Amino acid sequence: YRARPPPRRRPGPRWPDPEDLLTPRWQLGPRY
Amino acid sequence: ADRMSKWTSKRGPRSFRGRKGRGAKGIGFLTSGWRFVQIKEMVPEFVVPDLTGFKLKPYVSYLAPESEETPLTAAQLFSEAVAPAIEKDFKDNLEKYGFEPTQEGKLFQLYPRNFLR
Amino acid sequence: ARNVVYPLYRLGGPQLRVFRTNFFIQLVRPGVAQPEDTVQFRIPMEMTRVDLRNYLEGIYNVPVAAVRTRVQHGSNKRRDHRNVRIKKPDYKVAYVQLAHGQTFTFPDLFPLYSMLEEERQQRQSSDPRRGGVPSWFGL
Amino acid sequence: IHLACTAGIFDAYVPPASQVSIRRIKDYDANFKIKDFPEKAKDIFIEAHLCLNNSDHDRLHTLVTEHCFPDMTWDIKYKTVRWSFVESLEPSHVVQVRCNVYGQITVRMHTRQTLAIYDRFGRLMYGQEDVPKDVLEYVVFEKQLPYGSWRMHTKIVPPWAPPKQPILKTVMIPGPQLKPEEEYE
Amino acid sequence: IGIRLTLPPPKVVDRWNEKRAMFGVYDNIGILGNFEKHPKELIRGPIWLRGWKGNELQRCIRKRKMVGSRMFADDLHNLNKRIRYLYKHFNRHGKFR
Amino acid sequence: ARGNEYQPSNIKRKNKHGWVRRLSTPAGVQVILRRMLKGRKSLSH
Amino acid sequence: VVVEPISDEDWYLFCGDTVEILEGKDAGKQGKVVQVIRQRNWVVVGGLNTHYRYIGKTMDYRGTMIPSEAPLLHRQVKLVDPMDRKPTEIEWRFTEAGERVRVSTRSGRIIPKPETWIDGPKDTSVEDALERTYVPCLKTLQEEVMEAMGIKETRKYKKVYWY
Amino acid sequence: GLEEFFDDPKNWGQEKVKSGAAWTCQQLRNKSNEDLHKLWYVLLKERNMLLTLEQEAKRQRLPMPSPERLDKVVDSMDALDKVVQEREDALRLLQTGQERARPGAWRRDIFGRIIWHKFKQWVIPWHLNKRYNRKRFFALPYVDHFLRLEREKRARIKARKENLERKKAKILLKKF
RNA sequence: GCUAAACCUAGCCCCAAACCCCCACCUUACUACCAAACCUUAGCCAAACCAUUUACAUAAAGUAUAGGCGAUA
Repeated sequence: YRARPPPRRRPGPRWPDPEDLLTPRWQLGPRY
Repeated sequence: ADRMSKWTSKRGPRSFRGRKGRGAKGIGFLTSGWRFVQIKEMVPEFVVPDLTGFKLKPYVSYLAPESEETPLTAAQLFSEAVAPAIEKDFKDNLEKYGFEPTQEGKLFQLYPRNFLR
Repeated sequence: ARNVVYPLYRLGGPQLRVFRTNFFIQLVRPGVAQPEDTVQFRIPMEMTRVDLRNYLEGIYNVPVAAVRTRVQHGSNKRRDHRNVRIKKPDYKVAYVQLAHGQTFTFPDLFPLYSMLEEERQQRQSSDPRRGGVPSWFGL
Repeated sequence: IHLACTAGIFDAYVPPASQVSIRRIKDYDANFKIKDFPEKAKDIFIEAHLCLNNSDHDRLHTLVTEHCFPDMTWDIKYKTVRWSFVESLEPSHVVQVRCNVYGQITVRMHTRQTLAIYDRFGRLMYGQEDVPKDVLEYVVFEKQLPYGSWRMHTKIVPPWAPPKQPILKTVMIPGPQLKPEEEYE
Repeated sequence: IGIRLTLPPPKVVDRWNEKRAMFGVYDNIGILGNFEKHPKELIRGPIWLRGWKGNELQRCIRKRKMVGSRMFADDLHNLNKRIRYLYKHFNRHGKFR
Repeated sequence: ARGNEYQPSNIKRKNKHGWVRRLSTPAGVQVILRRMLKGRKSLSH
Repeated sequence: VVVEPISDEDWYLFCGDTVEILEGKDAGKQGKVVQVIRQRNWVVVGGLNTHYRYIGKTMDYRGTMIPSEAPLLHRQVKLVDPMDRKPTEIEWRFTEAGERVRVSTRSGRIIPKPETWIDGPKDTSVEDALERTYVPCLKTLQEEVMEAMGIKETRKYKKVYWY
Repeated sequence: GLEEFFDDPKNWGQEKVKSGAAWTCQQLRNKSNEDLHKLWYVLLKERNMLLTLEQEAKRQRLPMPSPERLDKVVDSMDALDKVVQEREDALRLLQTGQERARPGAWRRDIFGRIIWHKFKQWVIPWHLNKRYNRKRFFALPYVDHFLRLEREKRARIKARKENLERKKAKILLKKF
């Protein structure tokens, strides 16, 4: 029983595409 | 009080019982003095064939070859009907092949549907 | 036809025609004896005296003299185990008096278990002389 | 319903030249000798009747036929049966051989046996407990002509044999009874 | 009568299943993983209490202000009613005050 | 002995609680909408 | 009632197959399947798995007894090789003869799949139920029957306001 | 005359009649149109005979001789409609494009539901009818709330069934 | 000894994830066919009455601030 691969931070910058209406407002301005 | 039961001609006071017919169709109108006038043009006069010499019968023989369902898709009908005609005539306007730009003229319109069944 | 929308009529139109009829007619032995000229039909509830007269005259070639129709109320007091009223359909019964003095009467239609029979006839039922003993033992 | 049996008997031999039946029967199995039938017949008879004392319900199902199980079991139900075979004088033997299509054989036995059947309260009602009485019997075995077991189909009573044993119980037989108007005339 | 007469079928518990043979693997992803992660962000479940504990009132306030704009109407009315009641109770009822 | 409070009449049925009395004012459409929410089978007489 | 999910593709047994049982009553005996009931997975086998039942049972009357064939589950019973004489698992292996056919696992053997009348007074002859009397027509049924039977009509259909 | 309402007398009370094969949709598609009409009325005569026979048998309490015949012809009858209707469809498009013969539109009933209003035939134009314009075809705002509720209700139902579905499967995989 | 006891899937609760769904029917609904929608939320409940007043991610912080400077906000 090889345990599941260990959790990690997603390896790279998070660029949420601006189309979907769910992308929270704070994750779209210049501060982020 | 009988809320659930279907509401039909047999329930209300005399006015209701008179008014609400059933699925039976009308054939004419009500002229003054409660007289009825029936029109020969609203009676669905049947058409029937002459069954003389008819070789087809209600049941097909079990021995007949088994088949497969291929519904008459529009392009299939157009092919079978026109494709030889267009092929032959194109070597020398569309009303000459069967098209009908409008339908108001002929008695058996397709859309809206006028002929019954 | 039934369950179809009909072309409407305006003064001078063409004659309404049904080239492939939908109606289905059955006929029944009357419950109380009828005149010898009367035939009793059940016809669908979306049908009229004129329709039935033309229907018979056109399809069957039976000359009709008069038609009178009556709509029977099916009973709605017969409750399922849930206590739900269950209503069997209303129907329409048409009395059709034929013409030319003809006569009519509904004719009288309708004018693995061998083992059980054979084993019952040879069952060798209790012989009361035996008084209850198993007979079979030849000993 | 694939009955293991043969309804009735095609030709039940009358109690006091059949090689075509042998050819039509032994072919369907191709391994059998009629002279191997006497020993098997006596063995199946004695073991089945012993099982009748046992009341091993499944074993009786396997040994006897459908037309033979229930009639025996119902009577034997709720009453002990102390059957017992003892030394025999006459070897049994085939009487004949008979051929959808299931075959029949018959066997003649002359045995020495004992019965003792007791009421459900333990009281004797038939037979004597230990008297070894001689018996003569005609028994038909049916053969399901795949893996047809050679079961005991039935026993047949001959009309020229002495009647049954007496019964230790007293019995009435009400015959002509009265009616509310019809007199005993 | 408050007792049964037949023993239930004996449940088979596989003590060496998958989800029992790993209960706690990566439950120390921080102290020996360079502190990249936190065990908070290993626990699946509701979005409003991934790593948070409070009493019923605080829990329902969090449910409201964090997912109370995607939740069906009748549920939302029940929730607002629940906040009103738990406010009244926690703030005006009890032995200690 | 009492209990004669209700002498039935269909005119009053269909002209006090009918489908074309609920749909005559908005509150009636509130009633019919409530009743087809709750899943009833008698939405209005 | 638990019946494991086995689809038609995953299922192998059919009505009329040579079937030998693995467990239960009458172990290791061969027979035929009169019916396969996929909805509840009943496998009736001739004379095998039989249980004897009383028919005609009243409070006193006993009637007869018959060996009703108790149906069998598909895992309890496998097919029979007509040559090797061994129940082998039916692993669906594609073959040139047939893409879907029962192929044995122990040996490369393909097991086949088990599965009259006369015209009456009111039945059509076959050669008259296939005549290609249809010529491709753009006219509907109504126009064609009216032209064929000579029905006449010239009054025009007046305009109507659909809505 | 009326004798066509009962089959040939030799079949009376027979308890079994050789029934042929119900027509098949393709087997009719192979046929012409006039023959199609004639065969339709033939089947009408048969269906009348069989329905009368069923009613009489039910009246006597004697068993229906061979009921399957009725079912067969009904299927044939249904098939026949399809065939001619197919040609109807295969003409509508090929001369008007419309996918439905009876004209209609999409509207919002007074309760907000999206409903397909099939049109009725009238002989005065719609704008001065008095019973048509009493029939609301718009949604006032107070309806909107209930729409939400309805949707939510449906969502719940969906969820439950979907949820329950997998549980069954899960329990099955815990047996094998 | 009767009456009774006794059971275990039908299904359901909370989450995640995913955006969701032929004919007749506003006239007396389920009946083929004729001259008008927008306007604060209310007061129970706390203040031991009641009259101003009184809730609809994390930390800053129950801090600035309001308040019969009070309950509370």
